[PDB]
Amino acid sequence: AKRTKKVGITGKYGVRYGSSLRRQVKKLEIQQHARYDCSFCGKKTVKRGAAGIWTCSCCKKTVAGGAYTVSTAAAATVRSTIRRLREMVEA
Amino acid sequence: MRAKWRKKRTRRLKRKRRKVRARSK
Amino acid sequence: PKKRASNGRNKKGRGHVKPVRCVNCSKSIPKDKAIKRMAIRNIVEAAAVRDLSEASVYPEYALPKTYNKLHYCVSCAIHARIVRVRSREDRKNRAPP
Amino acid sequence: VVDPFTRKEWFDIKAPSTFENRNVGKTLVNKSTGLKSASDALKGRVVEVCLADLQGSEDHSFRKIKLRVDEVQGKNLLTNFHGMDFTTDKLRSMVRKWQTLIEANVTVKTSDDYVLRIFAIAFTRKQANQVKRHSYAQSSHIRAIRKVISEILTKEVQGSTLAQLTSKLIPEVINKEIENATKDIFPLQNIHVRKVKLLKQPKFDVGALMALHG
Amino acid sequence: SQVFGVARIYASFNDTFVHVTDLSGKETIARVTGGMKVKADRDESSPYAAMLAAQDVAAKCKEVGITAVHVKIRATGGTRTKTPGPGGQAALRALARSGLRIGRIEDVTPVPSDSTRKKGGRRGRRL
Amino acid sequence: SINQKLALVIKSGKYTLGYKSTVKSLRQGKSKLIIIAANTPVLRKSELEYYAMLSKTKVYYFQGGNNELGTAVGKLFRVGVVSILEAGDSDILTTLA
Amino acid sequence: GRGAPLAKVVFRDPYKYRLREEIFIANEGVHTGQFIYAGKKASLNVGNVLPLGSVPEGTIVSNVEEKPGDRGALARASGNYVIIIGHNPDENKTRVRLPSGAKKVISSDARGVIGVIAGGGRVDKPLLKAGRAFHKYRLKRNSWPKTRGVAMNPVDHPHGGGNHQHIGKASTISRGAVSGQKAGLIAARRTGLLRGSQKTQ
RNA sequence: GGUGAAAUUCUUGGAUUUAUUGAAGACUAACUACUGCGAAAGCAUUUGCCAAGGACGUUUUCAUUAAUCAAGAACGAAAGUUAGGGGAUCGAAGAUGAUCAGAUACCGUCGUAGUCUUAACCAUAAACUAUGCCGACUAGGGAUCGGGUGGUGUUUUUUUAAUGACCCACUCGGCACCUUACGAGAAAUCAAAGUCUUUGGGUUCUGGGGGGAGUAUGGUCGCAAGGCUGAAACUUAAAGGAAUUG
Ligand SMILES: [Mg+2]
Ligand SMILES: [Mg+2]
Ligand SMILES: [Mg+2]
Ligand SMILES: [Mg+2]
Ligand SMILES: [Mg+2]
Ligand SMILES: [Mg+2]
Ligand SMILES: [Mg+2]
Ligand SMILES: [Mg+2]
Ligand SMILES: [Mg+2]
Ligand SMILES: [Mg+2]
Ligand SMILES: [Mg+2]
Ligand SMILES: [Mg+2]
Ligand SMILES: [Mg+2]
Ligand SMILES: [Mg+2]
Ligand SMILES: [Mg+2]
Ligand SMILES: [Mg+2]
Ligand SMILES: [Mg+2]
Ligand SMILES: [Mg+2]
Ligand SMILES: [Mg+2]
Ligand SMILES: [Zn+2]
Ligand SMILES: [Zn+2]
Repeated sequence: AKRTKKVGITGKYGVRYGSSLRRQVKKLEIQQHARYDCSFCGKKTVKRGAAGIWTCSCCKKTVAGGAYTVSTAAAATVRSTIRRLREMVEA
Repeated sequence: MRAKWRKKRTRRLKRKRRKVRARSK
Repeated sequence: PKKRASNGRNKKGRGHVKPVRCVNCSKSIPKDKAIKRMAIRNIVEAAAVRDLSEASVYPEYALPKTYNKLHYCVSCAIHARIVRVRSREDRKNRAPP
Repeated sequence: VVDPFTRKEWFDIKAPSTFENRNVGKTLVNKSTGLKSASDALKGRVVEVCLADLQGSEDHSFRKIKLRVDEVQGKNLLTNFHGMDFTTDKLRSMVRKWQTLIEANVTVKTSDDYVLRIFAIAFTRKQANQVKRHSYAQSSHIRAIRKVISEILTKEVQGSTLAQLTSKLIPEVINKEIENATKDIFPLQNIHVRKVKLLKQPKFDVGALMALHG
Repeated sequence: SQVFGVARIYASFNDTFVHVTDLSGKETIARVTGGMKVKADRDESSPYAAMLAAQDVAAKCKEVGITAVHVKIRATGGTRTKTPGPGGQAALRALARSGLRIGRIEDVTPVPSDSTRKKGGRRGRRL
Repeated sequence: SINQKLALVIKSGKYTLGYKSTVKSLRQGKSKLIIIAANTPVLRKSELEYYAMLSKTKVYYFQGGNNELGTAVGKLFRVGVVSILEAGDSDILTTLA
Repeated sequence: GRGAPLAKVVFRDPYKYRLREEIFIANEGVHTGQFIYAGKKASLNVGNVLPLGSVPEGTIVSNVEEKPGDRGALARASGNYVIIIGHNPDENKTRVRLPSGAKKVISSDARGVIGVIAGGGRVDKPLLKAGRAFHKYRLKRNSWPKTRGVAMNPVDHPHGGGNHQHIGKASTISRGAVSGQKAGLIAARRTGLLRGSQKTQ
């Protein structure tokens, strides 16, 4: 029984702050609250608290990451750059 | 006048009548 | 009405080719609607060939011509290059001459 | 009131080993003063002369060669392989309509540890008696020919440096081995190496560099 | 026999460059462009101007070290006309007919594997 | 491939899924090949590897998560190790493995 | 009061039997239980600390020292990092591009830590309300809120007073101005809405 | 440097030219064609991976399962929009040098947005073959792309082959051209635009003089720009198509 047409989680701010701020905030809220797959044990138990800190419900691993999301676009394109340059020092 | 410009003419002409009307909304 | 069966030029069963820029006026233009003239001409010319070997090392040397493909825009192809204009009948003939 | 010509130091360029004339040409630098001598300053310049000019024969009229100057002694400065090009006229001739172009390239390491990227080119030929006016390959042919050209070229390198690779290149040893394996696929024609470039040199090694000299 | 330089005649429109350098290229020997030897600004590229500049360049070349030269003729290149200017011919002529040697000359014009959108806009330069 | 072989073992043969029951098989020597999923922790990996050379059991390191090793064996739950008790029709024991 | 997480990292003490705990700034992707390698001869992986001289150009590195051994200076805020754009082995240097866009040359012994700092993207989310900012500076310093010096009286501000709110004289102030004068755009070499890409050359 | 010609502009800051190296983003020249593929948009560097497709071959399988389609839905050039990145090039805007009676332009210069990419919108192009789809029938010809079949064919040498590339004949299924016109059309032309007053194979859609006007209004979709749907009053004897001669 779909409760709201658009606002979603952002319907807590009501009419305040204006639509384009709620749009922007909703996107990053949906990002930060959602449960994420755990690289190490492979159950999707990774949740945030304290921006940049993502830990797992069980197996209790904690990963440092983006403020509102686990892996940030730049972090990845750095992850591959470090792959690359390291292989230069190997082969 | 070029059909394309004649079209842009009334495109504008409509957005303005759109305006004035909403001032009475 | 319709003045050509090839429409502009030479496109059937594609719907999009890709444009090239005209050598003369830079106007973009479809590759198969363009008009291409291979420019193959010796580096030197009529005159300088005799005075070339005369001032040159090596027997007769080599003489390496330069090859570059030309792309014209119609309106630029019309202004100079292969055009003239043809009669209603003479248009059909694709013979190069 | 200057005319640097009335200052300039002069010089003559000497070439490496497996070639015809180790003498090449002349140059100009500056006097070797205290503070900016003529020696370490430039030297390592690069000169490009057709090898038909340095092999003397006209069956080599194309195929420019890049030499790089490493060491200097006493108004005599030698040089080493920096690359190989083609003449623009030859290529621009070679690419004719009505046929299929084929290219390919690979990066590979030699014995003396120069790394290089070599190129290749080929063109589908009509074989005599063929009545169709174009003669194009099957694009599965194109992938195959590239594959063999690849495996062939990765073998000819890693032989003894460019010392042997230049010695391999000069009488086009690769061109026929290509033509050999290829004809089981498609006839082609031309088939040259067309380019090679030097992207990583190992190190000076005055002991090795002097091996082309005497 | 001779002592070899390298020519590199850049002939564009509205000017023509003739300057010989050392066979390694890093070192000059004179220059004298095609604008120098006349002043109308509209005659900058013409053969008569290019001829004179070929004369002044062949002099200084033989006036220092160089009896012989290899030439690389050139056009604007890049995204531009790719077809040589008017005063590259008059230059080669008047520098070989000047009494200097010639050998093994090719075309160094930059030709891309095409890109970097040409100027003048999609509609072209319209006059 | 290796999962196409794995699916054969699954339908024609005997296997045990999970760390506890594949030590049962590794202790009894009832095990022939054991498959270790990519991400399973290195301590468990090293322990399963130590029981393995004690039973002379060959070990195959599956490149993929315990999530997919579970879909490799046709199950809807993740599995970090599989132990092959009886190879089925499949050739896994005598092939590249 | 800090936008990026910290990583408490534990090392043995080489000269005494004991554990010495250090506080790094957690680089993104670093995780609990990971092993961290600090040294000249250390491998290049996210989280390790290496002298700038020991990494190829393009390596991306955080918390990097200005002088060697200053225990880290540059690019510590959540999301930032420096890039190595080159080395000059004689008089050994390494050239880096800082987050500001600047280029700077430091000692090749100056240590970075591989990767980018965690917590990035924090500034993308709108504060949305006074309190969220309130609670922000409450853990930093007492900078908030901010009275416009144009809403004060003259005695209060260079911009103070008037029968309408207006600055009344150019708001660009000289570098050579004096304390109590500098309120405005200080030493501003241009002004107005920046049109066009910025991006140092 | 740039133009018909110039000027703005760049030059002890050695500009333009040269050499060596490096960086960035875009692009894929020539080969490239009356040639390929895709539902259309559209799609040209290499290689690996991922799934997909037509045509053909078929004494394999199922057995009417199909044709076309209001509603509804997938995709949909360029520009444009939201949020990051990127921002080499070219470049709406703007500013300039000229030209002009004027010159808000055409030409030259600077250059914002844009141009590229990710996530999401937008849903439009002369999105053109200005030509619905399925089926049948009606006429010649030489090329060509893909599949196949036939040959004591050619070229490849080795020792004959095997292959591969080629040649010749036939057959499907393509992209087109050529000549015909029985036939059609107002003509231009058209192997369909034919088998139509000798008017009926199946089906979808749109039009009913011009202007008003794709305007008003309502609904609906969109962040917006706008998209789909879409009148009337009034006006008017023409507007229009192809061909002919001037
Ligand atoms: Mg109002
Ligand atoms: Mg007309
Ligand atoms: Mg189209
Ligand atoms: Mg005109
Ligand atoms: Mg306060
Ligand atoms: Mg305030
Ligand atoms: Mg304020
Ligand atoms: Mg007050
Ligand atoms: Mg005061
Ligand atoms: Mg004041
Ligand atoms: Mg005031
Ligand atoms: Mg005010
Ligand atoms: Mg290409
Ligand atoms: Mg519909
Ligand atoms: Mg303007
Ligand atoms: Mg003006
Ligand atoms: Mg005019
Ligand atoms: Mg439409
Ligand atoms: Mg046969
Ligand atoms: Zn976990
Ligand atoms: Zn043109």
